Amino acid sequence: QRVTNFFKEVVRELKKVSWPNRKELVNYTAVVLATVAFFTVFFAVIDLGISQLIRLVF
Amino acid sequence: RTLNRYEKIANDIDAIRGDYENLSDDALKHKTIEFKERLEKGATTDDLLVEAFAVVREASRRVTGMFPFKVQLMGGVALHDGNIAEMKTGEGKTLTSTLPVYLNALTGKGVHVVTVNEYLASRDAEQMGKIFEFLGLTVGLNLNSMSKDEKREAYAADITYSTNNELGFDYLRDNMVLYKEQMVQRPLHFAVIDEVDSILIDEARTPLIISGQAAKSTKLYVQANAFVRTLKAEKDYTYDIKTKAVQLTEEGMTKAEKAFGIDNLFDVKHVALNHHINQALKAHVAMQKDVDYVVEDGQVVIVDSFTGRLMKGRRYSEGLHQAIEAKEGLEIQNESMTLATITFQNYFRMYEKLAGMTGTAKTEEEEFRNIYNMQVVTIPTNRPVVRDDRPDLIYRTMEGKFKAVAEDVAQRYMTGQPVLVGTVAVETSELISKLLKNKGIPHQVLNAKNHEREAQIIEEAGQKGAVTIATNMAGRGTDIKLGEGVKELGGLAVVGTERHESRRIDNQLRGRSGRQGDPGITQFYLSMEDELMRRFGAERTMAMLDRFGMDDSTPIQSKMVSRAVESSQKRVEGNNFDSRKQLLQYDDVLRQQREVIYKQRFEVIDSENLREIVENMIKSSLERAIAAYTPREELPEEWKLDGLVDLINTTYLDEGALEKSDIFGKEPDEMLELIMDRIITKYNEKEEQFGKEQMREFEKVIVLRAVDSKWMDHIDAMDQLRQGIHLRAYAQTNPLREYQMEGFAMFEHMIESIEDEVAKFVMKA
Amino acid sequence: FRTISNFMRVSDIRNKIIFTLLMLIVFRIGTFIPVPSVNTDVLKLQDQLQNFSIFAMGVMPYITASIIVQLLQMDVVPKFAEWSKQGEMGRRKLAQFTRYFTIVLGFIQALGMSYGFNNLAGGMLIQNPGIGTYLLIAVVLTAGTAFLMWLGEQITAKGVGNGISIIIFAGIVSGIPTILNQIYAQQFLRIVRLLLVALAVVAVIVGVIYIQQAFRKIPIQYAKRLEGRNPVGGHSTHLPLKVNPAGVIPVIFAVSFLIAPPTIASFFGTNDVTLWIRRTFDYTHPVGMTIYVVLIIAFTYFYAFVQVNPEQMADNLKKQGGYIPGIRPGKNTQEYVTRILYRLTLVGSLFLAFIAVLPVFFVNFANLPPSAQIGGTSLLIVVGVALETMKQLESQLVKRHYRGFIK
Amino acid sequence: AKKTAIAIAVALAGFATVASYAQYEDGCSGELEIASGYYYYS
Ligand SMILES: Nc1ncnc2c1ncn2[C@@H]1O[C@H](COP(=O)(O)OP(=O)(O)O)[C@@H](O)[C@H]1O
Ligand SMILES: [Mg+2]
Repeated sequence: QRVTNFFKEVVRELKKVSWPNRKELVNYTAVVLATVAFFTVFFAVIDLGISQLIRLVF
Repeated sequence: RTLNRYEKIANDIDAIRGDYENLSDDALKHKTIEFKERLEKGATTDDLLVEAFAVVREASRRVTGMFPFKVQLMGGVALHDGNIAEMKTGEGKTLTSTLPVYLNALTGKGVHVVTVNEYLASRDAEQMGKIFEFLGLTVGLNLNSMSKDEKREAYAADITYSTNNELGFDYLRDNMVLYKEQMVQRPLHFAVIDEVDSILIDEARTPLIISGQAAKSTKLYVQANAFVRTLKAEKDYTYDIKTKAVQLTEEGMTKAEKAFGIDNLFDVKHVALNHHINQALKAHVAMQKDVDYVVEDGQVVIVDSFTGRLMKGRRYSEGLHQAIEAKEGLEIQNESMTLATITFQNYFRMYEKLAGMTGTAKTEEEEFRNIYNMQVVTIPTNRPVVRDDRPDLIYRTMEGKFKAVAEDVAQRYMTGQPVLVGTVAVETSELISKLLKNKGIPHQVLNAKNHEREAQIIEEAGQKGAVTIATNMAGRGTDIKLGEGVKELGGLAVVGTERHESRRIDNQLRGRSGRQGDPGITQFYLSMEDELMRRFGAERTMAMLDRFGMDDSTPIQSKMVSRAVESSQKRVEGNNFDSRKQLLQYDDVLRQQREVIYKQRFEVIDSENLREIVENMIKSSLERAIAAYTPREELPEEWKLDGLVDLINTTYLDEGALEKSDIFGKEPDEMLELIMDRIITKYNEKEEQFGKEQMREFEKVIVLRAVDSKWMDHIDAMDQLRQGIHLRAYAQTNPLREYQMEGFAMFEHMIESIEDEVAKFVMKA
Repeated sequence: FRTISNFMRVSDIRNKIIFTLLMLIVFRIGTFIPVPSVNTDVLKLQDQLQNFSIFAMGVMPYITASIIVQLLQMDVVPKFAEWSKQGEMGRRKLAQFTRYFTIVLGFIQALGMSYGFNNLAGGMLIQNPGIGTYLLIAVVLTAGTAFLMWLGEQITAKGVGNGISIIIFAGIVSGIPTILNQIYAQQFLRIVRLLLVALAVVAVIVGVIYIQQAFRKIPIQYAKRLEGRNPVGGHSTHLPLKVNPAGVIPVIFAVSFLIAPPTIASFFGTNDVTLWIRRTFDYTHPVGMTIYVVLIIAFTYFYAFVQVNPEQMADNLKKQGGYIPGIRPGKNTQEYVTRILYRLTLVGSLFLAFIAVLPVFFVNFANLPPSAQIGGTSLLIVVGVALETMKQLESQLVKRHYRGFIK
Repeated sequence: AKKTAIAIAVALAGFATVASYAQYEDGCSGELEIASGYYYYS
């Protein structure tokens, strides 16, 4: 059957992909959580600031 | 304005020239001595400018009788300011080079002067060393014939004249000496350059490669080329004429595996054999004989298609010049590992201050600002260019183009003035020769295969009644002369076979006639059936609008199509500027790594207490070894410290010199301090019997051989990695960024291997 | 942290990141300003059961225009084939044609949005529903689109990285402060559920970086080495193929081709077959879910074989350079890499299907606000641009220092 | 072949405009994706 040995082909080829290691994985996770938190608090501060400024200009 | 500054300095030099007259040779050498002592006593080079140029002007008058014009003075000021003074052909570029060389030579460092070849180097060295040694400045001279003592005497003088090749090979052979008294060059101060548009633009990525200790094997070259002489075109190899990309097809690959008796050609075992097949096949399909090179007495000599001229000293890279020499049955200079490599842009990048005149530097002015941060000052001429640079007569059918070329030069030759036409390839020169012999016109043909009579033809080709056909459309040192009759006629007439992709070659061709205010007429009889209009083919509109109004392709003096082909040149040169601007920032990686390790090799060969740096290298190697065998995050007492003490007993200490319990269960800092104290004790014990002399010679030869071998390997590996980084864009990454990161990782692994080799060899003598 | 301190001590790089933060300030003040229509209070009071601004359409026409031109490079068109063949000025002509095509495409789709607003509600209409104020609204929306793409052109040259992608990042993560303001306004599940949700978000970010930053290295070997000259050298040359080559373009395809049959469902007839085909083509419930998954998989295969096309690559490795060890550089290498893409884009397809169906199967098992956006496009864009920006910035500290052997 | 990709691109732009009459599920975005030298011996 094409399906079964093709599944064996896929699961044998996926063991040759250059996956990230655990330390670079947690480095990437730390830096992406740092960037998403930094930019969402930057956006929250600019939300508050521009909201107060358009309150001032009415 | 810089030009107002130049003309007011020129007027000041003329006024103090009125001040300077009727002195003695002893008085002028006293002027040299007093300018040198004024530079000693706090004053700078810019302060002594006017008086120094007045001294050189009067001294050139006294020596050679020729008197510098104010154009040459403002060009000399523009060369002393550290940037480029563009000035037209025939205006005395060597005797405007002679001014800032004297000004920057009084400081006491070593001024260099660059020409394109040794004949112009010797000519300028004689006829300007007269002027310089009229004032006491010792002028040297450099060849490839001189030995190191004569070259050291040359560079050790005040002013050196040489080519760019010998300066580059002397730099790369000073960075391979074993002693500071063997190297020949001084600290690199100044250089004016003749023909900067050829030395820093066209030859700006050409590697000065110093090879060594050839492999001495003709076998694979002659086997591969004897095999590939048995192939059939478009059945065994594809070949497209627009880009020389000769490549085998699958039946050719199968018969290659048949003839060489191998299972698979495209394997890892047969890479050199596959390389020699592809290079021999490119050699005798892509490279046709008298259009891509020329055979000389025992050696292949490269011709190109950008310029018509042929390069004497070059070789082809990647093993192709060996394949050409093997297809013509000659004897072959073999291939080697490169020991050093620099380009012309890196070599003239890492001087201190440089400049140089040229003829055509406007497109290359907007090049030069990006690389050498030099302006290009268009120097106003002495006598105005009075020749007619008329617009070009453009029409299709190259047969009719050559027909009106022949009719034009025929109706010139009826009057009797000489005509220098400019061809690109050899075969268009052959077609012009076959037309002009059938018109009954005698002429002289000067090509890449008739190049022995160049001096005599360019001497007698400006005289009355002489038609010449020149292939080098940019004449660098060759100078036409013309006297009676030709000035009464309309001078030397220039006929352009085509219009190039670069305006510089076209302007160099136009500048052969209007020299020192003389008449001339130039034309560029241009087609639509040529490669420029194929690359710029908007075929239907322009073809029909010049097709309905025709009479056997009558010429059209079209200003709009002149501006259109000027815009075509601007598109091609914008593409070339972007290509060079990409390749520059690809080259800066190995530029920075080479500068770092050459500075550190000079620190090794220059200093005198090197026990400290070898102790630092052993410390870094030992620290990396204990950091390897002691995992930083893992807990102790599983760290295979038996393997660690075996590594120390087989690398630094002797076999039974380090024990088990003395480093057991302690921290890496204190254990590396213990092992470095033990190697300091072993180091002094090893030292104390030949303590001063032979320790330093042994130290220096170990360090220099390790640096040389690992830098040879790093040149090879950065070459291969720059070959293969362009495939990184198939994962949307940046190839320049991954090149810049992996070259740094490979260079740090290189330095780790240098330190490991130095430590192992100085601790296991 | 000391990495941000290392960027704090380099004045040029911190000047560029201050430039990027100020261009995002410009993006924000472009978002806050109202539209010339009067229905802003109407859309505020309604809630339409996303938001609306001058940047409401966004870069989406430029994305789909780039997809249109990279699909019409596959056919027999001598014009665009020769512009792609030309190295630099064909690329600039191609990009300028793409800019013209996206500004006219946004100009017609803003008119389509006006017509869709009129067919949606009678409160969001304008005082002249057939008289052309819609052209003025289309001009000012495409002027906002042109301003943000010129902003992207400025921030890709004077700023840090990919200029379009950084402002798309900025637009797509600017709603999560509203979501986290809403989460405790709806909260009062006390905390255990919220920490479980945060744990699953960190786990799916680990999953998306482990799938995304994963390359398959085919080792290509240029023949240009003399093996009898030196010892063995380059293992550092290879062909990196991704696991998911396509990106988010198949997910945007599935959004397009499952929101296009609701126009036929917005027939004026509104028949029983109309309500049945609208009940089958909606993906919040399995009849549309399976169509969404299978159409994502089909267009992952399609857009993989468009942009990492094996025949053009096998010809580029045949013409200038070298081969794969054991495999002839003609059609055998193209068959080999077609096998490789068959085995990689299946995993990329399953990945895009799974992560694109996480929001529907997430807001159900965590009944916390339905406007919350994690998963799919909303996750892959932010994670890819966020770590690609740091992988672009950390390639300068390795340039900064060369520590030699003397130290 | 070639007209297949023509039909796919035309239907893609068509149904993109068709879904873009409404685009009521929006907030999703998108990220698109010869050599000589001077040699010298010893
Ligand atoms: N001030 C001058 N007075 C008289 N002859 C000069 C003067 N300057 C230059 N020349 C002559 O003009 C010739 C120009 O030759 P060259 O300098 O090689 O041309 P180019 O300037 O195009 O390189 C020289 O042979 C030189 O003798
Ligand atoms: Mg000259």
